[PDB]
Amino acid sequence: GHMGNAAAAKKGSEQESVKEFLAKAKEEFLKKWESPNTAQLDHFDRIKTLGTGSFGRVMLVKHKETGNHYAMKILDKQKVVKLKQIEHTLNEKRILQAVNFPFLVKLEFSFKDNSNLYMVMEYVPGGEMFSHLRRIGRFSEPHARFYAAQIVLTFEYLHSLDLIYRDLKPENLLIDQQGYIQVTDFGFAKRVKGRTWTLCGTPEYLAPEIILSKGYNKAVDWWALGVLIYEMAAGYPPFFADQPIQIYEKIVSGKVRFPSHFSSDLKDLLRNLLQVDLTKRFGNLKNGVNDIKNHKWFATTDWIAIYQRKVEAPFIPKFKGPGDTSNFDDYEEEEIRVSINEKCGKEFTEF
Amino acid sequence: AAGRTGRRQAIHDI
Ligand SMILES: COc1ccc(C[NH3+])cc1O
Repeated sequence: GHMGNAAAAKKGSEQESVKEFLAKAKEEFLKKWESPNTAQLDHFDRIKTLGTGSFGRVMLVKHKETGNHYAMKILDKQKVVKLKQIEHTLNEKRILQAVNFPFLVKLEFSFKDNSNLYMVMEYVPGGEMFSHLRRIGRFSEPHARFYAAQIVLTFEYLHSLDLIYRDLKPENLLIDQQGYIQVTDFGFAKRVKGRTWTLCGTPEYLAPEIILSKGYNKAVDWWALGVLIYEMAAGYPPFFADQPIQIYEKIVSGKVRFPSHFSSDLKDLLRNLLQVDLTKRFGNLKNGVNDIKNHKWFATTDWIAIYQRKVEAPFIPKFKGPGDTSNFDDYEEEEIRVSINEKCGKEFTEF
Repeated sequence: AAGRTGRRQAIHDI
């Protein structure tokens, strides 16, 4: 076979240890999920906007009492107007307050006022993978593989808890002071036992079954991993067009072309992740995540060493001190106005 | 190969 006796026994034992880990992780998650206003706005100085979206922004803030820096996501309650926008915001807070994994951002506080919802997370100063990737062009395969391995382990963890992530992309992956990944933005994450039906995500990263309005499962995350690995290694994603409608047509076609510099091992992995037929997509078969972890492209990956953060990272972001924002792009700054009248109080009672 | 090079916004219901 491909493995000798010693290698096969080591791999098997490793897989049983994964099961043991995930069983304990589920017990810990459920405790926080079943039995979870830990601060207020004037406890922080607002420093700089780190990113912006349709419903709000993320700001670097400094806790007045302790001097610790944090990333504060601010959502305008009125802007959270559409039905699925509201439910998704409750998903995000509840999931972040219950998960625990080395590559998932840690939530520290959450609260709300008359106008906004707030989630205060650890500040990850190394910037988004997105801007490093756009600046360098593309990552070499070993560099892309180091990041991909962290996503594989993170999705193995999330999916074991029946959590789908649903917004993988370089914009949502921050690089920490040791060069490892922190997944942020859980706005589209959801606990799903089987199928779900919401049309959501980012166009370039949508699996065909989402676009086709089919009920779908956690395999959409494995498709998105294929898109991410391709984009990291090529510098652009596999389904690339100026308008969403054209992107969708490419995704559903079932056709992918690869740069001539992609290794054959990489192309094989990507053909099995970017698989329109769900009965054939890696991550969705009887062997689950192990079809990915045991693929030849990952043969050099020490999964436990990655989890334990023992592997030397390919890139360490420069940091000039606490509160440094040099690894983030600049954004238009807008005052945080809080109305004297409570908005949407009933819609956000649970937050 | 024309496509979107800037930050990409997620879509909520379409
Ligand atoms: C720690 O959380 C965040 C930090 C930075 C961004 C911008 N990419 C979004 C976040 O949700």
